Amino acid sequence: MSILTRWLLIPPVNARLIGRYRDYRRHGASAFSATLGCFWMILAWIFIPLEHPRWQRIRAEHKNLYPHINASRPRPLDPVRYLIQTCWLLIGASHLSAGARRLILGIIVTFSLILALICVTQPFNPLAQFIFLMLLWGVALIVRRMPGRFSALMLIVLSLTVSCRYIWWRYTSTLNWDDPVSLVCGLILLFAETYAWIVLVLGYFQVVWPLNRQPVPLPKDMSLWPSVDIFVPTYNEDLNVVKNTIYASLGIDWPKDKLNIWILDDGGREEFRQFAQNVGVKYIARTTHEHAKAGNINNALKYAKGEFVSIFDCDHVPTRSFLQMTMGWFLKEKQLAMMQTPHHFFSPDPFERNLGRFRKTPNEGTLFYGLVQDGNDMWDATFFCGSCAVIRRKPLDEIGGIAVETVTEDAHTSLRLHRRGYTSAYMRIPQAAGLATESLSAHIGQRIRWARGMVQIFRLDNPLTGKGLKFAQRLCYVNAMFHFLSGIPRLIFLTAPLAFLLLHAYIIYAPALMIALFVLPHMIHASLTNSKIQGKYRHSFWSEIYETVLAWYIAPPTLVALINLVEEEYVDWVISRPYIFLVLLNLVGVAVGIWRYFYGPPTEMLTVVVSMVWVFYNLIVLGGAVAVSVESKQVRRSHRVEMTMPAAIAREDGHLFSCTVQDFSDGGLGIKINGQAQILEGQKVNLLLKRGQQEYVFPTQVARVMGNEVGLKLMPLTTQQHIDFVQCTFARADTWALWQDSYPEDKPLESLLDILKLGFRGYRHLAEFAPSSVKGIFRVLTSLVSWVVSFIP
Amino acid sequence: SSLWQYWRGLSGWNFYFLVKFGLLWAGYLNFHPLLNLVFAAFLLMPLPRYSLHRLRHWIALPIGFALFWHDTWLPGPESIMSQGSQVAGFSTDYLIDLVTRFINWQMIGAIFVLLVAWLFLSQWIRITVFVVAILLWLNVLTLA
Amino acid sequence: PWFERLWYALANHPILLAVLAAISVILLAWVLWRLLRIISRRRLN
Amino acid sequence: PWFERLWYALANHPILLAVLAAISVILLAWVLWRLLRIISRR
Ligand SMILES: Nc1nc2c(ncn2[C@@H]2O[C@@H]3COP(=O)(O)O[C@H]4[C@@H](O)[C@H](n5cnc6c(=O)[nH]c(N)nc65)O[C@@H]4COP(=O)(O)O[C@H]3[C@H]2O)c(=O)[nH]1
Ligand SMILES: Nc1nc2c(ncn2[C@@H]2O[C@@H]3COP(=O)(O)O[C@H]4[C@@H](O)[C@H](n5cnc6c(=O)[nH]c(N)nc65)O[C@@H]4COP(=O)(O)O[C@H]3[C@H]2O)c(=O)[nH]1
Repeated sequence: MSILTRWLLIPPVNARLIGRYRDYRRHGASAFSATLGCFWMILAWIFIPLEHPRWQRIRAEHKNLYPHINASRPRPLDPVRYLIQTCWLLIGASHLSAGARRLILGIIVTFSLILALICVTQPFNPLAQFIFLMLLWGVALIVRRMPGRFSALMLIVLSLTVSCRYIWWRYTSTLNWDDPVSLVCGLILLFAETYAWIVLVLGYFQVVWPLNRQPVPLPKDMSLWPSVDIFVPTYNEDLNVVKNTIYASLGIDWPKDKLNIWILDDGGREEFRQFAQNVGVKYIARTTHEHAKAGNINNALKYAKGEFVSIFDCDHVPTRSFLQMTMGWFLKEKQLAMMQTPHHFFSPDPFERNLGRFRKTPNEGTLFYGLVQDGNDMWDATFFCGSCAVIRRKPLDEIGGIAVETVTEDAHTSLRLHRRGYTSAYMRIPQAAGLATESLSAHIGQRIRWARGMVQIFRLDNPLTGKGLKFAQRLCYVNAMFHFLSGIPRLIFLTAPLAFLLLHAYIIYAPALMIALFVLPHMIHASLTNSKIQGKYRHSFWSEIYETVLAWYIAPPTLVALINLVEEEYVDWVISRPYIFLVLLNLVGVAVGIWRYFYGPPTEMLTVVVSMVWVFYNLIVLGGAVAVSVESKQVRRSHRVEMTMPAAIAREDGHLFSCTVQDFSDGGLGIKINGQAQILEGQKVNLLLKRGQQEYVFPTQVARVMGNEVGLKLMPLTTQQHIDFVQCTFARADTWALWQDSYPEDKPLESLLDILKLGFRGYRHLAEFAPSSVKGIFRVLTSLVSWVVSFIP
Repeated sequence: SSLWQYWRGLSGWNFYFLVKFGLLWAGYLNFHPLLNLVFAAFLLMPLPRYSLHRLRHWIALPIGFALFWHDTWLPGPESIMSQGSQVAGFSTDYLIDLVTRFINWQMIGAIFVLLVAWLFLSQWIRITVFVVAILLWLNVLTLA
Repeated sequence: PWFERLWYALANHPILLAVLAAISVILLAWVLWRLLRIISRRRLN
Repeated sequence: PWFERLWYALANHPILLAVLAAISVILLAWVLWRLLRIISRR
């Protein structure tokens, strides 16, 4: 029958069709798909001039710029996608006297507050409110592009005016006093939002003015420098994690006559005793194990004799500049009794490891140790955070040592020191790096312990109502304690629209337009103000993910306390149960809402849309939370730190070649050689590292050669070689500061896109494994529709 | 040429057309869909050299100004030329009162917010396609 | 009714209220900036 | 007739007395739930 085709169709087109059909048959594509593709091709080339060289040049780089379209994979409704993408592109764009000064301040402040009260309590019609919204939002946007602290204050005040307006409107004209069911839940949501507003106001106060304390130079004479004792308390950590801490301590740039390093062991392990004997540091193994780490430190204080005590965790390695950058203030302020240093984690956190964003997004704790403690510094409320700190022993002996009551002993002892009149200080430069939690369960547990301790301090010591303590200190401490009571409001927020969608209950009795015109400015201004203030500390919309991960596990213990090596990828079902339950509830709500959009009253058309967008936001948040709960592969014994240093390699025949170190770990290095000079996968190599102008040699064995990249494994080193290696790789006083300074800034829209992709990735992750089999089908359907829509944006 | 990559768009004239559309919606305009469409086609006419593009913009600026004046309900140039001497000879108080009555702050605010929205859109959503579509729709409605 | 009178005065004036709010924001920011500078200088000494 | 006078009071004042009634109902429900749990555990 090929003769008929040859006669009817010109042979070039016939050959093209036959070849395309054969290619799609070999790839499994349907013959009907090939026929439809050819029909579209011919109808286009006759109804669309594809001969234009402009479109040919666009097609030349179309694959690189738009790799989401495949010419060899036809799909139903392809021309609709082409038209939609084309429409998106065409749419898209390609001094004075005291009394007079006080009176002037009084009049200015009262006038400004009267104007703010008028702005807050002015009823509007929707158009007037919208104009007000656009104007104030534009003012915020303009002030955003203005570096400094005055702009931060302006944004704080503007946000406070907007939030006070929102709360005033909610408390005046949203509570519907008609129903007994549309009242209790509405007031519950109102109380949740009032708590959130209070937390926001106290946080704005806390970081209103970071102090930016600077190190004070030490005296030139080395005989005036004070004696420092370093404590390293260990209970069950392996020696491989404390060795680097001890080696970095032995290399601290402090006079060895005035530096004693102690290893505290609550396990009575003989390996630690022998290690202490070999390296020359002290050792204490108490017979009675009471009060845990606080008791260990107290027993150590019973023997140590030094002016200052510096507490280090097992995994935290100090830089050599730590004592020189810290001790200056203790000799300047006689009242000082505590100094704090940031906590940095070179190990990838569970979020960073699982979600694949390690060096892109900032760490969870760099907002606290980067901005919050600096804010607490101004009000003299910088509390002990466990490690990377120095305490003067004379004040610490008066208070009876480290507090032993709560599980968070550091905050308690800092609170006692502040209540006895002593001050505290904070230094911003990261001078010690530790290991992050190895799993989501560990993060949940440590946060639970911290929250339990903070609630215990709130119930027992009660910073609000105690003894001599400044009001700013009270506010800072109560804000830190309230931060851990946010689980219940988060649960309310995640389960609020399900009320109306499931059981008709008007939580907010206002038209959807007015809700959009009042709630939205609050959120927009809060996001902008935080993005300016906590700029290189936390990306936008990420705090909700952490909050929702913690909420279900922090709310029960906090409430009770108020009353009284990944071999294979897997999903932590036990940890992820609450997220899956909330996803099921929200999606059954969205099914009911889809029903109500048609079979419900027509007047409730925008309200259902508002509830549905709320449910969609909830689902994105919970999907990100689930995405956290899948553990990525981890077979590296030691974690690697990406640092670029020039180096050199020495062979046994005496040839030296230059190389660039790209990453280092406890027992290896990774280097890059321009051309793969001379190295094989078992040869011994001497590695030359420079610390300033001094060069150090370390024996290595080659483990992997993959072209330019070479992996090296460290040979058994002596103690001095260990110290030198730590001083050349880990305890460098430039790695952590530049690490924190290299964090990208906060882009709210890009952050939203990343979080949406993360939620989609989490849904796809759960589309593979399923605890309750039934959920499998639903998850697969959701992922299917979601990627179909993504292909049709 | 092979590409004719000279359809750069209306660029700043999108705000001009948006102002005209808003004034027409307000009801203060004697709109001329044909003249607006011809002016838009003149603005979108592809030109090879950039110098010719700049010259075309410079020539179209007074043409657009005159078209905007014509499409309004303000009096024609004859009255202005006949009453310029009288306006010059009038007292300052009457001129100030006329200026105050001529300026509407609501109109100024609407124009400013429209300009800000146009800036935001031209940063994210191009406007030439929308302006052309609206002009074509108006022309079709008027002719039919 | 004085609050009613004040509201009716600015019932449909969003531009004026935006100007007043910006003025209040700038002035309160200045006062807070002065106070926080004073407290910061006293804090670092 | 405590229910009659309670309803009359709620009709008189629907703002403060409504909140007070809701708080009292919540407290009574919590107390009754605790008592029932204790009795069942015995
Ligand atoms: N035999 C051997 N080969 C090594 C080693 N380190 C790197 N490679 C090789 O180099 C590739 C690039 O890995 P990367 O740059 O570390 O970037 C890695 C890393 O970010 C991540 N990754 C893979 N496995 C692990 C793991 O066990 N732990 C961690 N933390 N990340 C891992 O995935 C990326 C891609 O890794 P691959 O697809 O496996 O591809 C790896 C692998 O072929 C090593 O210690 N031993
Ligand atoms: N900084 C750095 N160190 C390197 C590199 N290559 C090797 N090492 C060091 O050499 C040790 C032995 O690695 P291996 O023999 O390849 O044997 C490796 C390899 O089979 C596997 N592995 C670890 N990470 C990766 C990875 O990213 N990708 C793959 N494909 N395998 C990995 O786990 C084994 C244990 O590795 P580790 O526990 O990391 O212990 C590593 C590490 O200390 C490198 O490119 N950079």
